[PDB]
This record gives sequence, structure tokens and C-alpha cells, in this order.
Amino acid sequence: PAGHGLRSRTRDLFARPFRKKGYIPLTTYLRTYKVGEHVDVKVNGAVHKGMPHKFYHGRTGRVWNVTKRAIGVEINKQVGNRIIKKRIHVRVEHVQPSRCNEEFLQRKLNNDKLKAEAKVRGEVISTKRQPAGPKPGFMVEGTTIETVTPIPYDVV
Amino acid sequence: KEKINSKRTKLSAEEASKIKAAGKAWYQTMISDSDYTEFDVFSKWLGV
Amino acid sequence: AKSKNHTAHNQSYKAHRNGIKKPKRQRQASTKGMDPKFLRNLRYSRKHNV
Amino acid sequence: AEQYAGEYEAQDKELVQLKREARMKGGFYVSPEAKLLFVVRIRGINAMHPKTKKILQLLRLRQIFNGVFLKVNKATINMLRRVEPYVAYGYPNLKSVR
Amino acid sequence: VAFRFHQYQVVGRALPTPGDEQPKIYRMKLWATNEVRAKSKFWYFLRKLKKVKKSNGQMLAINEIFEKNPTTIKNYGIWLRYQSRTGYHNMYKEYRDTTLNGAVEQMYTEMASRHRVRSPCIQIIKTATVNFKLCKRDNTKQFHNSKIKFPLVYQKVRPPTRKLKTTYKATRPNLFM
RNA sequence: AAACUUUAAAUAGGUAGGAUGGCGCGGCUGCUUCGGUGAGCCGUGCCAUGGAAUCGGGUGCUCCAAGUGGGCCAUUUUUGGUAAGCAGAACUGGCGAUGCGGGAUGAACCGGAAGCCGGGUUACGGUGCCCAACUGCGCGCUAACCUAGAACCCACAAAGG
RNA sequence: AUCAACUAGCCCCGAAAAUGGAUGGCGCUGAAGCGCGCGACCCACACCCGGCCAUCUGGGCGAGUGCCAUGCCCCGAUGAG
Ligand SMILES: [Mg+2]
Ligand SMILES: [Mg+2]
Ligand SMILES: [Mg+2]
Ligand SMILES: [Mg+2]
Ligand SMILES: [Mg+2]
Ligand SMILES: [Mg+2]
Ligand SMILES: [Mg+2]
Ligand SMILES: [Mg+2]
Ligand SMILES: [Mg+2]
Ligand SMILES: [Mg+2]
Ligand SMILES: [Mg+2]
Ligand SMILES: [Mg+2]
Repeated sequence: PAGHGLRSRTRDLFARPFRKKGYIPLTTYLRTYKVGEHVDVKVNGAVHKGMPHKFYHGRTGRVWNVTKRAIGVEINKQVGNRIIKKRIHVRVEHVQPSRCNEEFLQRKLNNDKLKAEAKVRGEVISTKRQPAGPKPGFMVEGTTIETVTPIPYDVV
Repeated sequence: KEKINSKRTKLSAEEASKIKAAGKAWYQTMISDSDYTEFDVFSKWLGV
Repeated sequence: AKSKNHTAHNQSYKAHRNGIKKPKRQRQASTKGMDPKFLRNLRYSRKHNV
Repeated sequence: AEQYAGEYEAQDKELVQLKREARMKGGFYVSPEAKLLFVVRIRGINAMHPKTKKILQLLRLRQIFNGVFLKVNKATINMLRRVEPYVAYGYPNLKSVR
Repeated sequence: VAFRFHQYQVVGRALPTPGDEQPKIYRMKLWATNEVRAKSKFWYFLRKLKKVKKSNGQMLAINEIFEKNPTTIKNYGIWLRYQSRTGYHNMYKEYRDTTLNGAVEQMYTEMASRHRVRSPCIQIIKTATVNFKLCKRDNTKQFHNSKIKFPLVYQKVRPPTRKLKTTYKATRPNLFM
């Protein structure tokens, strides 16, 4: 309304990708959701029911209520000077589970394992990542060194 | 002040020779210049 | 005298000068709107805890 | 303080020793880059991009001619790359720091 | 004393990657005003020639080169690539100076004067000593003669230090060459 | 090819980076399943070196209420227009509400935002006189018998000889 | 010894408006123009130290020799409208 209906400006947002038109692979239906997982809303052109508004294509949020044929997602929309946790129900064809927390949930166990292994021995460790910092010195075994000089200008 | 043994024998002649040879080798490779047998059009301008 | 005017100029400033207020994340997240078939069960169990 | 002076001196001499050693062995030694930066702000607080304002509030450079000590890590150096026209920074040496 | 340029040689290579665990090595001879500017020029030429960027590169060595005999005059040639207002061109320049380091200064000054080309627009393709009896430019060639003699057509009258200089002086100065 | 696209950037967008986490035990369900099967909750016991960098008290919660709702300029993206010191948008900053140093003079161009003083040093911009600072040290080109030329915006010059 | 083309710096031709007239003015010509530099130097209410005012923050002061306690003392930052 007010100049723009539900599916405006989506000449390309809602299209299928090239040579991925037609059928829905069964995996998008047999991936199962539980309340709390982080899922990515990406609308699917061909399934017209339960569709989310074009704003929500390409966001992530936590499932908050799961029903038959429908997932309840709870994502942040920024309006004014505040963040509203909007709650939408999207049909399962429009959501894919996210791999944002893949590394997190792997690393959680990878950490608790080393805190256990440290409790084994001298019970001091530090299970933190550090961003790539200064690289230490080393010798370079002198090889053939290629001299490069700026090229004279051939107009052609 | 009165010319005491101020810095005397510190290293021998074979060592002070190989050090000088390694320095001069690095100098040769440090001032080494390019072949310029690549640019078949600016040969005569570059002189080679 | 063109009574139709529109900008978003200065609106990001007004938004952000007092922060973009995120809501306080909550222990015991709200259930209103959830699946009534799920919530009736959830209530009834808590009725018959011991 | 005694053994700090001792180890400073040892590190400074050791770098020279490895550089000559690598040269005589034929190749060359590559110094292990600076772990620390001194960053001093060189522009006034007027007409700044708001991202730049926040970056400088985190780097703690909130007034012209402030100078702060910073670890070199990828997060920090790519945070400096954003406010680079506003800062002058480099690798302080022992006299500078003391 | 102080020289506005210094001929460094910078040696660098791309970062280690799983294939090609010893990436190949590049050497260059760059003029600049100091280390950091020579380095920043080196990454320029290995990012427009050899497809390597500072992020995805690593610098191993930088030496400052000096001159062999600062006491003798050496006919220098510089082959240089420059940007005019409407294109690029290629120049050859012959100088007489005691050092290549001074010749480069003289050459930036000549390109800033004869052509209003600034430093950010000039590249020194090849530098070399083009010894006498093989020089090409007339202004170089005309100083290749012993038994040379010329008087000084231009000689500033000027007190030896700023102290000895006053505003009124009784006698019109005697200038003679 | 603005109302064409296989491909497809950069900047900008979203989410996660633990104490609001997990595992054991024994319980509820009127949901779920062929079914202790799951889903969730409930009680209890254990763990969990604080889970990238940096920074730092917070709108965290609420009440009452003011003024405002004529905008304008700039760098960049951009629609109409031949264009406009024009009309309409996008991101940010400025003026409006703001002095001060520079651009001779200027609301928004450059520097920079301030209690009242003493001392030092600078930014922008300059050092021939007006006018505080060099008729400084160097190297080139210009000789204008048209008002040669001489500051980011900025007070233009074109095709062409 | 030289011939031709191309190219690009400054200058010139291209280049015309009405009050007298504006590189800000005078003037400037191994510049006081143009391009690049080097040593210093001059200049803001900007940065630093120091004194003072105020606001804010944080402290001290009772078997009281005890105080406009609504006070005094100390520390720190800040100051456009
Ligand atoms: Mg609307
Ligand atoms: Mg309506
Ligand atoms: Mg309406
Ligand atoms: Mg698409
Ligand atoms: Mg329908
Ligand atoms: Mg209006
Ligand atoms: Mg394509
Ligand atoms: Mg956008
Ligand atoms: Mg992202
Ligand atoms: Mg003063
Ligand atoms: Mg004066
Ligand atoms: Mg108070």
C-alpha cells in the first residue's frame, strides 16, 4: 500500500537463478528445524505461499516457533531509533539453515576438549584465537633473484 | 690518549677475508642490472 | 512554495545520536503467539509436575 | 631493570649477528616485523566521517596530537587503514618508549 | 652532504601458499627519498608488473646503495618513462655529475622544469654510466675536452655571510669577468 | 540497452564468536511416535581459565514537557532541463545556532571549534612594500610592440594555427 | 654537416561592451612569473606547561581540640551555542 504493494521492486530479487528453475530438491524439505537454530531467510520464487516480504530476503534469525509447513523466524528490523524483533512465519521452502555457527559449535567442543586435557596435566591453558600478527624472522636461502624494470612505453 | 693496545687483534685474516668476499658478493648482486634482452622494440633506444 | 519536500538527510544522525536501542535480551523468552497445540501441552505438564 | 637492560642489549646485538650470519651464508635475514605501533592523530575534530569518529574513539585518539601505543594485529591494522588520513604512526624504538 | 634521493634495491616475494611453497623472488632498483617511500614504490611496480599486492606479498630485504667514487665526474644516462598532460612518452637524458644520486635530482628538476612533470608521474626505466666518447647529447658532449676554459658570465655579488651585508653602500660594485 | 542479460565487482547489509553453555540422573504432558519414539518442560548433581582485537558505565526503565516540522552549500552517485547561483532524490559533513587563523573582500572552500591570562610550538597560508617572516640557497623555461603571469572552490576560455 | 615528420612545456594568434580600473594595490623581468627543491622563519581562541573562575566526577573531616556539614580541604577532566 501507499505506493508499493507486497512484492514490489522484485523483478530480480524473487527470480530463480539461471538453470536452477523448476523443481524443489527434497533436501530443502528434509532438513529439520528446532527452536533456537539460526536460519537464513531467502525467498523462493516458485512457492507462493507463506512467502516473506522482500525486506527479509537475505537475513538471518533464530527459529522461535516451528509448525507444520511453517517456521517462525525472529529477526531484527531497524526502524527509527530502535530495533524491532519481527516475528514472521515462512514456509520451509524459503529457509535454509545457516552455517554461521558451524565454526562456533565445532570450536566449542574443540575448546572444552583442551580444557579437559589441560586439567589432566598442569592445569593452565588459554583457549582463545588471536588474529594473525607479526611473523617472526627467518633466513632466505638465496635463490635466483629476478630483476624487473618498468616497461618503456609502446604507444601501440 | 697514550696509544695503548686500543682495539687490537679481534679476528684473523681468513675470517676477515671471507667476510669481505661475502660483502662484495652481496654488493655485486645489489648493484646488478637487468639484461634487457626482452623488449625487442626498444632495443635501439635502450642501447641493448 | 513547493509543498512536497522529502529527505532522509539528518535522519541517520537523529537515529544514532541516541543509539539504535536494541531490546534487552531475555532469559525466559516470551511464548505469546506460539503454536497453541504446543503451548497447551507445555502448560498442562507444568500443571502436573511434582 | 638490570636484566631488562641486559636483554635489550642482547636482542639488538643478536639481530646484527643473524644478519651478518645470513649474508655470509649467502641468502639474507628478514627482520621480524614490529609488534607495536605509535599512532598520533594529526587532524582536527571537525568535519569527520562518523565511522572515522567511532574508530578514533576506540583507538582513543579523541583530540588532535594524542599518541597511543597499539598492538599490531590484523584487526588493528585494518582499523588504522580506515582512518589513515587522520593518523601518523610507526614503530617506536627504546628511547621513544622510555 | 645530504642527498634528496637514494638508490635502494628492494627484494620481495609473494606470501607462502600451499602450492609453490617457495614463491619466486624479485629484485628492483628504486629511487626515492627514504625507506618507506622506496618500499611503497616497490609494491607499485610489483603490483602493476608482477601481479602481487602488499597484502598478498612480503618484503624480505631493502638495501640503500651508495656510489663508488664520489670524487670523480661520471657521464650518466637515464632512460625514463613519463606522463605528459595528454599521454605518456619516453626520454633519454645525459648528465655530468659526481654521483648517480645527484644526477637523479638533476633529472627530476629538469622534468619539473622543461615539462611541468612532477615526481608522481616519472619512472626511471634504466640508469647507467654512458662514459665519454659515446655520449649523445650535445650539452654533455661539449664538456668532453681538456684545455677547456670559459669565464664566468654570471656571478652573484654577495657578502660572504649574512652579517656583512648592509642596505646602503657608498661605491657601485666593480664587476669584471 | 534505464524499463536486456549467462557472468558479475568495490562500498554498503544480516547473523555467530559461550556463564542467557553443555552432560548425567528421575519426573510431567491432555502434544508426538509403531514405540522412551521425539518435543519441550520440571527437579537435582556435575563440569565449563571467561572463549577474536580494541574501547567504555549505561536509555537500563519510566514520567512531564519545550521548541521544530520554510531549509541551504559542498565532494561524490544521480533524475528533468540546452543550461542555471534551477527543480527533485541517495551517503556524509557543514551553515543555520559559530566565534577564530587563511582564501584581499564572502554562512557553509582550506585549517580549526572557544572559560580569563602568562610562556612555548604549530595547522591552513606565506617571507618584495602595504604586512609578521628570506629581496635566502639552487636548477631550468617565459621576453608577452594584446593589460605577459602570478591561490582549492574562484570569478572561464573553445575548435584551430 | 644537414633534411622532414611527429610530440609537448612556456609564450603568441585565435581573444569584442558600454562610469575610470583592478594578479587586492604599487610594482615586478638572472623576477617579486612558472615547475621542482633545500635550510630557517612568520603566523589561530588549534597542541603543551603554568595561574585563576565554574561544572561535573571521586575522596577526607566526631566516644569531636567542634562545623555558615547548606562548610572546608585534596584529586581528575572539561568549558562553542
Ligand atoms: Mg513509502
Ligand atoms: Mg491509505
Ligand atoms: Mg495517503
Ligand atoms: Mg537475483
Ligand atoms: Mg492465493
Ligand atoms: Mg515541508
Ligand atoms: Mg559477462
Ligand atoms: Mg543501497
Ligand atoms: Mg557481512
Ligand atoms: Mg603564545
Ligand atoms: Mg615585514
Ligand atoms: Mg557537586
